[PDB]
Amino acid sequence: MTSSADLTNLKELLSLYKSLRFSDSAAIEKYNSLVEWGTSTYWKIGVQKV
Amino acid sequence: MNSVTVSHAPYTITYHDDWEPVMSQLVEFYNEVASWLLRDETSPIPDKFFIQLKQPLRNKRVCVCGIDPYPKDGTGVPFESPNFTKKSIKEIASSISRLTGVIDYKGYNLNIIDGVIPWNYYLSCKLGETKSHAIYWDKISKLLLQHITKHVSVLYCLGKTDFSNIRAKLESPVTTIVGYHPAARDRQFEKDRSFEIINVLLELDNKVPINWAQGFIY
Ligand SMILES: O=c1cc[nH]c(=O)[nH]1
Repeated sequence: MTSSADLTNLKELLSLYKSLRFSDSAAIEKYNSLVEWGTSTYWKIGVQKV
Repeated sequence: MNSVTVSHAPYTITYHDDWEPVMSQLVEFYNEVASWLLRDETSPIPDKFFIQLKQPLRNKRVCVCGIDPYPKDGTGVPFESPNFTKKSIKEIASSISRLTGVIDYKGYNLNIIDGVIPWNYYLSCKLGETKSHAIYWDKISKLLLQHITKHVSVLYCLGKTDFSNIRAKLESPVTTIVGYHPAARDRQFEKDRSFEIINVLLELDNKVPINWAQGFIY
C-alpha cells in the first residue's frame, strides 16, 4: 500500500485512464489488471474496468 | 456551530452542522462509558476530546487517521504540537519537506491543510499509555469514522499493526491506505510515499490533490 512500487503502479493506471484509447490487447488488459490490483489493494478506487 | 449536552465531562459537545446525523447516537454512547474513562487522567483533557467535531466535512477530500492521541500533551487536534516538539509531527514535516522542497520552516499542522481532516480513531488515552482507552471508545470510534468516510475520497491510516483490521470497522467501502507510523523501525516511514499515493488516488477519483505544503508554519 505504502511503497514506491505502489506509487509507480497508480501513476501508470492514471496515465492509462487519461488516454482511454487502447490500440492493442496489451494496453487494455494492463489497464484492467491495474484496476483489479488497485481495487484489491485500496478497497475502492475511482476508476472502473472497461 | 451547535451543541449537545452529555452527563459527564466535558458536559457540552460543540459541533459543525455536517456532524448532525451522528450526534444523538454519540450522546447515548458517551454517556454509557464516560465515567469509567474519566477515572484516569487523559491525553487530551476531557474539554478537548471532541474539538475536531467543529470541523466541516463536506469540503474534505482526505482523512489522515492515527490510532489515538499523543500519550502526553494531546491538544484534541490529532498530531498537533503547538511548539513543534513531538517526534511524529516533525517526521511528518520532514517527509513533506522532502516532497515539496520547502526546507526552512518552524512548524507543521495537518489541521490547516485544505481538504484534510486529521483524526484519531480513539479520542483519548490514559496519560502516558497508548491504546489504554480502546475498550471505551470502540462503538463511538466506528460511529464517527464511518461518518467521516461518507465524505472523504481517501482514508489514510498511520500504523500497520494498529490498522491491520480497519476494513472490518467500516460499512461502505472507501479508498483506504494503511502506511507506517512515524516511529516505525528502520526509517520505514521515511521511505513511505503515502502523501503522494493519496494524491494519485484523488486524481483517479477526479478530485483535487492535497497541497501538503499548506501545513507548514513559518
Ligand atoms: O494525535 C496523534 C498523535 C500521535 N499519533 C497519533 O496517532 N495521533
